[PDB]
Amino acid sequence: SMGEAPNQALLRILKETEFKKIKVLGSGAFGTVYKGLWIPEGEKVKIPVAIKELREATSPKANKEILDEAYVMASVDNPHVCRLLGICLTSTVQLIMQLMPFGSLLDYVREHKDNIGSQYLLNWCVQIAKGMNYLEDRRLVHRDLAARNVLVKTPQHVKITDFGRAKLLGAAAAEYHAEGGKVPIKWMALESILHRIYTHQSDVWSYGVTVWELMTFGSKPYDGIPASEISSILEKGERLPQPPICTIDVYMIMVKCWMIDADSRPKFRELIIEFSKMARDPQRYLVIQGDERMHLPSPTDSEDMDDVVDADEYLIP
Ligand SMILES: COC1CCN(c2nccc(Nc3cc4n(C(C)C)c(C)cn4n3)n2)CC1
Ligand SMILES: [Cl-]
Ligand SMILES: [Cl-]
Ligand SMILES: [Cl-]
Ligand SMILES: [Cl-]
Repeated sequence: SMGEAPNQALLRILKETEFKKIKVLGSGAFGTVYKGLWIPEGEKVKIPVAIKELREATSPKANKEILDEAYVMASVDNPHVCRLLGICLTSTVQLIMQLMPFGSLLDYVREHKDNIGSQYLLNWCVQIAKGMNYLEDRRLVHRDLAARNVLVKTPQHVKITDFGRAKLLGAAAAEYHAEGGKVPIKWMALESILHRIYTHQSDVWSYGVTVWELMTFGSKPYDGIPASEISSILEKGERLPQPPICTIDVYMIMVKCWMIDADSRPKFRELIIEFSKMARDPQRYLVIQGDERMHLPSPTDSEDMDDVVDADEYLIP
């Protein structure tokens, strides 16, 4: 027998005493994300982390789901994908992840709109396409790509997250079912809404919507339309409108991601190519008032911090 290659990823189990929670970054019914610092055993290193604790969500189903997330996050290794650093098996389990201090890309474009230039937008499109192409190479279909699920390490460096709907293409044929729900309808390809089919090319659709969110500075897709209508809207041939800043060049690429025929949508590798050409001449592809004059940061705050290392530079041997 041989059908798929062995996943030789390492799951690191960390002690409670190696790390400290400093502030809360957010909470839902999934638990609590804390901003923290991880200091590995014997290493003269301080790594800023996000610690996602289940928060006493002692459902055995929720424990299974968050360990499924942990499985995928421990298995990925790419500059544009969030990796898991380790787990801690306290009473409520804790996932230890990299701190992405500027938050989600969605909230970033909403907050910083008047200071984001075309170079940033087009580079973010390249980076998400690189991270999605990596997931495709690993045979992973993400199933929840959206600007909320892209995080910002620096304004110059984004990564995809949220692996709690992700499925391996090659996982028992059952790609006609509501794995993790069937709920992000406004980002979903039509075949996923109607049939529960999911593919790399259905993530291309969601990529198109994600780009549309970036180019509209965080506007809600199909705002005011209930999710019940979306399928019929798409079957009748309507799509999201051309964002004001977008040339027909950029918008036609979005439109191509929303073709009914999945195989006529672009591949992630081609989206990398196309957005990279556009990123060499940004003002030709997005028209933004003030573009010539924009300035986003690169460093951070941080309080004695001499041995701080970012997780991307702390490579496990
Ligand atoms: C929904 O449950 C989790 C939210 C956080 N998520 C995740 N993955 C990898 C790294 C990572 N790092 C991070 C997340 C955040 N936030 C928000 C967005 C909470 C702020 C303000 C700073 N950081 N740093 N987060 C995974 C899913
Ligand atoms: Cl980079
Ligand atoms: Cl709009
Ligand atoms: Cl225009
Ligand atoms: Cl193309």
